[PDB]
Amino acid sequence: EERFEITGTMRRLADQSLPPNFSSLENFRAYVDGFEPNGCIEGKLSQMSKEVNARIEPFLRTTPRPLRLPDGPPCSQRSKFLLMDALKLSIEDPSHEGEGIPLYDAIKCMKTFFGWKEPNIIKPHEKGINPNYLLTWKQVLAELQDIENEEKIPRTKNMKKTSQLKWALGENMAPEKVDFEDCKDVNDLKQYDSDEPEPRSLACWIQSEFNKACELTDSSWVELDEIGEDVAPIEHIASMRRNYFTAEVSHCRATEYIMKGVYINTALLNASCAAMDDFQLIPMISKCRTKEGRRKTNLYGFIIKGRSHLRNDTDVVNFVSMEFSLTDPRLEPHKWEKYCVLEIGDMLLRTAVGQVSRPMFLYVRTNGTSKIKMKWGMEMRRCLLQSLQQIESMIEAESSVKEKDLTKEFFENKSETWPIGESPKGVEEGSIGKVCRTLLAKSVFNSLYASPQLEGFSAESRKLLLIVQALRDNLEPGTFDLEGLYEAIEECLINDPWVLLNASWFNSFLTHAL
Amino acid sequence: MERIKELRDLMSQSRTREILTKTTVDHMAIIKKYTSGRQEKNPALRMKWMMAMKYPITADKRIMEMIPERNEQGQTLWSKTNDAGSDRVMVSPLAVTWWNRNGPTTSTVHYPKVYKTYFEKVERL
Amino acid sequence: MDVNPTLLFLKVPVQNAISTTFPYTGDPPYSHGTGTGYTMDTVNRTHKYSEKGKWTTNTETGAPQLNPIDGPLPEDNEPSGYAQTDCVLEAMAFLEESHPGIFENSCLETMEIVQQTRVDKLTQGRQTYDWTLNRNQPAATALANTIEVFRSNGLTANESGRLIDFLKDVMDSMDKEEMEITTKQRLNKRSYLIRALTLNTIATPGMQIRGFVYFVEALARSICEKLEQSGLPVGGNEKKAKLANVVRKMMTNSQDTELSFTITGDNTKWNENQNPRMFLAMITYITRNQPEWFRNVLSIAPIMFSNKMARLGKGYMFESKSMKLRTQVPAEMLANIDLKYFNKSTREKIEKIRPLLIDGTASLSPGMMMGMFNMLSTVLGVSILNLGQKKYTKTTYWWDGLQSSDDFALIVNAPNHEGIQAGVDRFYRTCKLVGINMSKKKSYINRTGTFEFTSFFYRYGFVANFSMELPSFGVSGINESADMSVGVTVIKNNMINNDLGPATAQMALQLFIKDYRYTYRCHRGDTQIQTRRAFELKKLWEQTRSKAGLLVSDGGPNLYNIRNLHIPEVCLKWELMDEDYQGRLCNPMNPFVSHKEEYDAVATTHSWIPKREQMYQKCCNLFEKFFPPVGISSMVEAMVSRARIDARIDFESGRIKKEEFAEIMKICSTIEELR
Ligand SMILES: [Mg+2]
Repeated sequence: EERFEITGTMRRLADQSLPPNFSSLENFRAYVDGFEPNGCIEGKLSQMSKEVNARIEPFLRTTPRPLRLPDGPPCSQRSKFLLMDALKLSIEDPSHEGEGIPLYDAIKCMKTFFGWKEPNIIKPHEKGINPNYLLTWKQVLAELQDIENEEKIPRTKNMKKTSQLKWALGENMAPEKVDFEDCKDVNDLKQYDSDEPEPRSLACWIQSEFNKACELTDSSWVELDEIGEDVAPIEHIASMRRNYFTAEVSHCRATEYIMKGVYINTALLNASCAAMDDFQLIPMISKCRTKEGRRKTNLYGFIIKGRSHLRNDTDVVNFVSMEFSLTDPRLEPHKWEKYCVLEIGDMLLRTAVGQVSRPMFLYVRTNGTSKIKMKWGMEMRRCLLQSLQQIESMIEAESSVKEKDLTKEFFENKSETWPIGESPKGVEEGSIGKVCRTLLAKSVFNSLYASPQLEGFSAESRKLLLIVQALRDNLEPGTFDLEGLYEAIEECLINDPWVLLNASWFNSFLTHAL
Repeated sequence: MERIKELRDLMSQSRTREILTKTTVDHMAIIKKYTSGRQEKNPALRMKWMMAMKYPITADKRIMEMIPERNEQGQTLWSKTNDAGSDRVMVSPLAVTWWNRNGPTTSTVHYPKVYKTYFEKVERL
Repeated sequence: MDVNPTLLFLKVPVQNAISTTFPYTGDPPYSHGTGTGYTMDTVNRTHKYSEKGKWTTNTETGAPQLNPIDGPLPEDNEPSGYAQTDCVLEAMAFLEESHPGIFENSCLETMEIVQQTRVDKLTQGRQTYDWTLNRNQPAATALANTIEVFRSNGLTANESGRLIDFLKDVMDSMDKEEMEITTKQRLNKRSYLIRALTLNTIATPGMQIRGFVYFVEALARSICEKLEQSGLPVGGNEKKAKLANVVRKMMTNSQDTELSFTITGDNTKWNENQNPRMFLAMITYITRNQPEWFRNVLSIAPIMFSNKMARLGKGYMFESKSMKLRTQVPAEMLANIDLKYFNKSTREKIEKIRPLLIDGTASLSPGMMMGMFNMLSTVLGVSILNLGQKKYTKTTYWWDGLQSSDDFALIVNAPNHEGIQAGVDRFYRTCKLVGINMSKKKSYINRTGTFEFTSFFYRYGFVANFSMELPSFGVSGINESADMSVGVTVIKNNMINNDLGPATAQMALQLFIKDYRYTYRCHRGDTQIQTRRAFELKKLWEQTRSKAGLLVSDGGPNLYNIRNLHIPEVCLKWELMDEDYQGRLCNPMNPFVSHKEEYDAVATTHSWIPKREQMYQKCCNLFEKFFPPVGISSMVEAMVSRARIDARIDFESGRIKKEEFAEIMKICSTIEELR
C-alpha cells in the first residue's frame, strides 16, 4: 500500500492554487468528485457577448492588395564575401592532388599577377579611418615577401599587430566593466539603445546578384563520392533523379558560393581555435575542375583574423576582408556602404573584343563572426540536399495524381518548360535545369542572407500563398483578420535586401496569379 | 630571483612536481592542442581536430612489440607517450591500416555465429 | 529575364512545392528573442489577458498572484485567461462519456508507471535551473547537486532508486525551515521556496518541479494515446493517416446539400492564457474514484505552477559615451534602481512588472512557460473537438478535426453557408470558455479538400513528401567503425520516420561518405589524393585481391545504397573479404579494441578509442616567465637551465650582485635535488 501525502507548506499552496470560492483542496476535490454536467457550456454560451465571434470575410480575387515595401535610402551588401563582383587569381595544380597548404596556394596564385599598381583609395568608408584600410593591404603584400626572408618557411602567417590592424580588428575598443557601486552616478549613462533599424528601399543589385547565381560556369564546383550499384527499382529511379539534378547543378555559380562558404568558414574556424591571440592571415581559397578537367586552385583575396579566445558559440571574432574585384564601386555606391574600396592594379582580359585592360579593385571592410555562424557556412552543402528535395518532392507529388512516376518526363521532355522568371514582355518559362539552379540559388541566398526577418516573411507569406491557392482551386476561401496577416508580413520588411526582393517576388506573382 | 623561487614552491607540491619532471617542451603543444577542440564541444569537429594530430588513437603497450615503429616509407606508426589512466601508448591511424595488411590472422569461422543477430539481416536480402 | 522562384506556383500548386517555402531546413545561426526585456513582456502580457481576476497575497511566497478563472466573460476578441471551471469539467465529463473508461483505464496504466519509474529518468532532458548553485546547468549535474543537499539534510529516501521516493523528499524539503548544502551555505524557508518554484531563462524550470511534470504528462500521454483526434505522440507516416481519416469521415456521410469547410487552425498566445488551476481541475476529475496517493503526486505539478516565480535572467547592460564605461545591473536590484538610466520603451515595461517583483523574481500565478504540459493541453483541445458531435451541438451544423498542443485543424459541416458560419462561431466561443484563443491572423478557412496541420500540407488525399529538419549527415566523432554504422543508420531512419525522399538519401549518403573519408583520411585506394594514410591504404589496396571486400576506412569502395543501409558494413562485405584481411580486421588479439565481449557495429581494429586542470595551467604560466628550450628536455630542467644562463650573463654585464647570483645558484641546486 503506497501512500503519498500533501501537508505543511504544500497543503497551504494546494489550498491557494484553486478557483475563487474554494479555500480548501479537500472541499474542491469533493465538488469535482460529485460533479455532473448541467448544460454549463450551453448556458454560458448564451451569457457571453455576440460581439465575441469569428465572422468570415470571404477572400475574393479583389480582396488581396500588393505588399507595401518600405521607403528610405537604398539597401547595402551585407554578405561575408563578394558574390558576383568577386575576382580570383587561379593556378593549375595537377601533380599535387589532395589537402595541401593554403598559405602557399595563395602565394603561388599571387605570383601569377604582375600588374600591381601603387594602391590608392577609390571609394572610402564614410564611417571609418580610410588610410588604415590602405596600410593593411600594403602590410599584406609586405609580410608575404618577408616569408622569403625567413631561414625556415612557416606553415601559416601571423600579421604584425600594427596600429591600422589593431584599429580594423577593434583591439582596445571594448570599454572596461565598472561595478555599478563605483560608477553609480555618471551624467551620460544610458542602456544599450536597441534603436529602430532605419528602413532601406529595395535596390536593383540584389536581383542582379541572384540572376548571376542561377547561371552556369565553365567549372565543376562539386565532386561527390561513389554509391552502391543500383538494384531495387526505387534505386534506379533515385539515381536517375539525383544524376539529372547533380548534372544541371554541377557547374552552377550558386555551387561556387557554397564552396567559398565551406573553405573560408572552415579555414576561419580552424584559425580561430589554433592561433587564438595571433592576427593570422587566412587566404580566401576555392578549387574546381576546369571544363577540360584539370584541378585548379583559386584565390579570391585575404581575411586577417583578430583575437579569438572563443568560450561560447555566440562569442565574436573580428576580421578584415580584402577581396579582389573588377567591378567599379562608383557604379552602385549604395551597395558598398560598409566597404572601403581601393584600386590596387590593372588586369588584361582576352574577351570577345580581342583583349581589354581593366583596373583591379580591393573591397576591404571590417566584419565579425561566431562559431555558430562559421559552422552555418561550413554546412552550406545542405543547400544541395534542400534543392534536390524540392525537385524530388514536386515529382513525387505530380506523380501521385497520375499514379505513375514522372521522373523521366520532367527531365527528358525538352518541350516541358516551367514559369520561373519575368521580362519586359512578361512571364518567361525555362528548362527543368533552370528550375534546379534557380531553386539552388534560393537555398544558398536563404543561407547567405539568413535573418530573423526572412524566417518571419517566409512563415507568414506562406499562409497568404495557401489562401490564394484555395482561391485558384475555387474552394471558397475565407479569412478572419486578413489586415492582421498583412501587418505581420509587412512587419518583417525593414532593410534586409534579400527579404525585400522575396516580397517584390510575391507582389510580382500575386498580379499574375489573378 | 622571483621566478626561480616560484619553481621551488611548485616542486614541493608532489602533483605539480610530476607534471614538470615527466612532460617535455615538445609535448606541451600536444597537451594544449586537444583542449582547443574541447572548447568546440561539437564531437564531429573534435574528431577532425584530433585526426590532424600525429598520434590521436590509444592502444595497449604490447603494440610496440607487435607492429614496427616505422613502415617501409619511414612513417612513425606509434610513440612512447604518457596516456591518462595506465601504460597505454599513442598510435597513428596508419598503424590500424598497417595491422589490417601485415597483422596476425586468427580463424574467423565463429564470427557468423557470434554476430548471428547482425548476420541474419543479410539472409532476408 | 529576371529570375523569380515564386512564379513556379503559376504552374505547380503551392502544396506540391511547399518544400520551397521553408527557407533553412535546419536550425539557423541566431535564434534571438530570449533577453531580459523579452521575459518581462511574457510576465506583463500573461497578466494583461488575465487582469480582471482576483489578486491574492500568497501566505508562503508573499507574492501578488492573479486568478482569472471563474472570472468575467470577455466582451472583446482579445486573448482571455478567464476560463470557467463548470465549462472545463463539462468538456472533460462529455469526453469520458464519448470514450467510456478512457480516464479510469489510463490511470491504471499510469499507476503501473509512477511506481516502476526511476530517478535515473530525471537525468534525461535539456538545460535545468540548479537551485543548489542558483544557475542553469545540464540535467544530470542539476540532480547530482540536488541529491547532495537532500543527502546532507535528512532526506535519504531518494537513494531507494524509484522517483516517487525522490518526490517524497522534495515534499519534506518544503516543510523544513532551514536548507543547508556543503558546496556550508544557508537558505531560510522563504528564499528556498522562491527557488523551488522558479523558472529561469523561454525559461527552464527547477529540479523539484520537473519530477511531477513527468507523471502528469505520463497520464496525459495514456489519454492522448486513446484519442483519434490527438496528433501526439504518434510517429511520422502514422500521423499522415490521421489527416486522411478525418476528411474521409466528414466527406463520405456528406450528401449533395451538406457543405464541408476545413479551417487551417493555430491558437494565439497558447501558454500565457490557460491557467494552472484549470489543469488541477482536469487532473482531479480524471483521478476521481482513484487512490489518494496517485491523486496527490499528479496534483502537485499544477499547484507549483500556480505559485511559480520567473527570474529575469541576468539583467541590462549600460554605456557612458564620453567616459567610455559600461556596467551590467542584475535582476535582483532592478526593483530598487533609478528609472532615468533606462529609455522610454524599457521604463514602462519595468514600471508595470515592479508590483509583481518579489526577491529579484517576478510572480506569475497565471499562464505557463512553453512546451511543459503539451500533452495535457492537447486533451483539453480535443475535449472541444469532442463537443462537435451531432448530439452535443443539437443543431444542423456539426464538426470534427485534429489537435496537438496549440496547432489544430477543424472540419465544420452544415446544410448551408450560414450554418457553417454558426458552427465556426460555436467552436470559437466554446474555446474562449476554457482559455483557448484561436489566432484570427494565423488561421484561415476553405472548402474541405486542402489544409495544413503540424506542417503536413494535405491536397486532395496526398500530403507532400519532404523532411523539414535534416540532421547533420556528417561524421559523429566516435571512431571509424561506429560513425559509419551511425551515419548509414541516421539516413535509413530519416527515410522511414522523417519522410526523406530516396534521391535525397542517395546524395545524403554521398555527402556523409565524402566527410567520412576526409575526416579519417581513408580515401579509396585507387584514387591519387595525398594524406598520411594514402601510402598504407594503397599498399593494402595492392595486396588485396577482392577489393570490394575492403571497408571504406581501409580505402575500400562504398557499397551502401537505399537497400543496404540497415546492414552493418562488416556483415555487408563479409563474403567479399580476403581470408587474411578478414583474419586481421577481426583478430581480437589486436591492441586497438578494449572489452571485446542505438547503432549496430561489429568489433574490428577500427573500433579504437581516441585521447580522453588548475595544476597544468600553473606550470604552463611559469614557463612564460622563463620564455616571453630543447625539445627532448623536460619542463623543470629547461627552466633550471635557463635560470643559470641568465644568472651568469647578468653577473658579467653587472645587473645582479655577487649576493643575488649566489642565491639563484643555491635555489637552482634545491630544485635538482627534488628531481
Ligand atoms: Mg497550423
